[PDB]
Amino acid sequence: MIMDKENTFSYKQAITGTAVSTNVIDLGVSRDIGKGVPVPIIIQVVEDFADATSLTATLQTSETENFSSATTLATSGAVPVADLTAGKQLAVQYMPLGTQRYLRVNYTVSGTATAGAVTAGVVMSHQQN
Amino acid sequence: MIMDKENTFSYKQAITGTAVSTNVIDLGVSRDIGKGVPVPIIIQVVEDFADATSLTATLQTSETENFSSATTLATSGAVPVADLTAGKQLAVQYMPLGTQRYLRVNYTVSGTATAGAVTAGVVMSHQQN
Amino acid sequence: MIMDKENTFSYKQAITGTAVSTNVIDLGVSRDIGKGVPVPIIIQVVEDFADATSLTATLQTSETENFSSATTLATSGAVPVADLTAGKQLAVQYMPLGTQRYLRVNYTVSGTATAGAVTAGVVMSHQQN
Amino acid sequence: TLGNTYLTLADVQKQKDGKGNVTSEIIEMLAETNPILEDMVVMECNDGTGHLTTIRTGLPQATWRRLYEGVQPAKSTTRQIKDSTGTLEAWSEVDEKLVKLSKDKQQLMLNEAAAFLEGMNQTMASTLFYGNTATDAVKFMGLAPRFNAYRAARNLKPVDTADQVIDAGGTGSDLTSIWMVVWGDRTAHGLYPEGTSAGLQREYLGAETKELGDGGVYRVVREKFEWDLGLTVRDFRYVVRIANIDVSDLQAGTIDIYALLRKAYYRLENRVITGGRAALYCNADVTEAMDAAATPTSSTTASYVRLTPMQVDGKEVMMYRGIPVRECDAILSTETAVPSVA
Amino acid sequence: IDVSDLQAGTIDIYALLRKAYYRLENRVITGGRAALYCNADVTEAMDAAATPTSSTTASYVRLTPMQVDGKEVMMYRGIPVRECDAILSTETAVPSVA
Amino acid sequence: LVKLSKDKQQLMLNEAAAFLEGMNQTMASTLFYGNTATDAVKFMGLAPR
Amino acid sequence: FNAYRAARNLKPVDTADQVIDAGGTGSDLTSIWMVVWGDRTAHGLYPEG
Repeated sequence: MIMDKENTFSYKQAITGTAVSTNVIDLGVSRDIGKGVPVPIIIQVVEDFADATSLTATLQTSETENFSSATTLATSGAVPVADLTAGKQLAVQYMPLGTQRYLRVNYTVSGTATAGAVTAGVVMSHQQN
Repeated sequence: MIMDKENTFSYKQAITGTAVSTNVIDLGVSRDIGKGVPVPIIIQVVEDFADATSLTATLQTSETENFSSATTLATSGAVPVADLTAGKQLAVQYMPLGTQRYLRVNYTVSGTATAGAVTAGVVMSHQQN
Repeated sequence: MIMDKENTFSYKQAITGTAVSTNVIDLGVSRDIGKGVPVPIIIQVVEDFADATSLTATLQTSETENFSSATTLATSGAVPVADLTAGKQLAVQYMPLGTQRYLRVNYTVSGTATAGAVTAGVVMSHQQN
Repeated sequence: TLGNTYLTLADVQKQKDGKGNVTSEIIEMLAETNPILEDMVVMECNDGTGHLTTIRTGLPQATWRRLYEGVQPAKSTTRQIKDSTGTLEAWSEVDEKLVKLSKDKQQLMLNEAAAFLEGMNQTMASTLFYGNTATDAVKFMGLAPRFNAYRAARNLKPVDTADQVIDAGGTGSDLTSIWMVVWGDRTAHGLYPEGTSAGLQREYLGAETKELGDGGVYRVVREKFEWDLGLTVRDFRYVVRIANIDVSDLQAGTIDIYALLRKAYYRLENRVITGGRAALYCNADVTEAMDAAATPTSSTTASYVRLTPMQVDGKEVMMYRGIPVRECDAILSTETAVPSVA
Repeated sequence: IDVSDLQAGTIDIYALLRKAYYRLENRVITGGRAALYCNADVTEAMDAAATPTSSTTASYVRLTPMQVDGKEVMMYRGIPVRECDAILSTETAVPSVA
Repeated sequence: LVKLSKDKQQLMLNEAAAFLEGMNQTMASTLFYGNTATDAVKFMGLAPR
Repeated sequence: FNAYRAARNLKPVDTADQVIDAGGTGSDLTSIWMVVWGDRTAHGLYPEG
């Protein structure tokens, strides 16, 4: 993979607590980029989770820097910690449709965590097996 | 109209009080810049003032970086809050004689101003209506 | 240098006490000299001064013949007595902006001087040492 | 955050066909037409502080001489105004690997260069029509800032520029304007400072070595795009604009276009003598309405024009009164109120 | 001639011009050379009445396409129209007589 | 002063043109309002009659 | 194109910005078309091969 810096939501972000993503990719124009030729994305969990219980991994999109009202484009559900190992993908392969203005990832966690990290972001080409 | 970054005493600088300039200019050896061919200057006001009473446009110069000793070269008097609108110059169009080593602009105000901006600095070509 | 007796705010005028310059110019209409070609003038002290504390050479203007309305266009500041010698220019070396129909040159001195003379008016060139 | 500054990878993926090659044919869908920058005359300032205009502000009115009277000699007063040029430029910054993995460099440069050319043209036309340097100190004075004030009465001779603007009763954020400029050596023209060159200058800097603040030397490629010009409206007798043209009207029959256009034509005090080429620029809403009131069909209580078969649809709006009507997209149907000088 | 009401078209110009041409009862028996003078407002209204677009309140000039432009006025039945800026737009109203 | 202008002809032409325009404007405007009643120093105009 | 911009904006050209409506709202409705038949305008794709 040749995943790069700019269009990347989080780089090895712990989000051990109930945090959110840091690099909110913002686009001035509502391109809704998923249309036509696809764009691969990952929300692959990069390092294991110790004492969490659920890792709802929404892909909230909104129309303001601060996500006053956000819209969900991909939610992984209440994934139990038994699967939050390295390489555990948490959404669809390619870019979804409906990216209105802004894009930030939520990390609602049931309870806190003592370990856990992710590398959500856009990738030039997926890695499989 | 052409301007510079260094030969620029202010750029939309806030005057919300009795503030002074920001980019004090140096000229190496002391020298006198008012001699010889004229060098223009623009003290145009931007962001129309709201609640001031008088804007003192002193043009203090010094021989030391810190303006412990200052030498007034020009002034505009107690120009009222009325007028002081956009495109209002407030000093001599060119550099007065007696530029010791450095130059700056003073912005004494008889009260508080809730708005106001200035663009003091040398301009390659003055813009006459 | 050439002097233009017609435009000559003062010619070796004595500066004892505070008064206004002898000649009050009248440019026909409300035209502004400032904008356009730099029209040079010299409010220069021609004879040295005396125990007077300070001098405040001012350039008032007004549309009316008599200056019942004060509209400052320039100021020398509170120049000290010690540097008040011959050939020292006091104020703006060129026209300020906003020149109305009539231009006086006020000579406000801190106290009274037992000597001191000043000439003021348009020229065709300068000396500049 | 961000993601909007440099040419990211998602955009490069979007700029290629399914065969894996960069797209040669890109639908613009945002280009605009602005022939103001095409028909405008421009020449080097070639002078000192700036371009110089000499305006007369006094006449030596003669005296009714009684016999044995001394007539006092009089003088002719003059007023001088100078106008300055402005400069802007934009830059393209792309990673070299972003280029190499796209299998095609020249195509990506062509795409980005075309986009930058269109962007600069649009920006320049916008500033020409609205160069409000009153609050900028850059973006040289255009045309709207000079005439952003109208005088309701007393508009007999061009004492000021407030007599060169015609109120049309508009209100709200749906106002517009029509400019009738005259380009000529003395009327008005464009301007660029000496030493530079006319038109947009573009330079291909090749591969760069972008150095980061915190020790980073990733290699980028850049292209230079430079274009500078300035304006000089010598006479405010050569430019007339209509303010407060409410687009809530002008789509229905409430404001007659040709009435205002004739009123302004006669306000153009210097068409009586040929100074130079003339023009009347619109925003394609005015021209639409103008063909709506010059080839009328079922119009509202108006339009004395009488039609014939084969001429019921409309033909064109090319020329107003011999003045060519060049359609400039820079003009906006939102301009805020131009107030009435008291 | 009220310019404020001249722009509105309330006061006819071609009618009063006909009256004046008739009032000047001599040129139809020859003489010198005639000339007519008018401020910008007068000529503008006469060009408007010549080529109306929304002069409204009835008119009997009918235009074709490519003709709505409006040509400048040049004659008044053989009397060259000259643009004399001397005529002001604010002067005495020649008070009611008799 | 005329000699210092370095042209001595363009300046004089400018002043002459201004004076011509002033005179023409004065009698043209008093050709239509030159009332001897209001000021008995100028020839009678067209309006006062 | 089955959506029209009610209060049209001047040139933010969207698919809803190219449909003019007048009346309808019955069972007699119909439409008129303006298609530019050119390469980079609109054309008929036959699938590859």
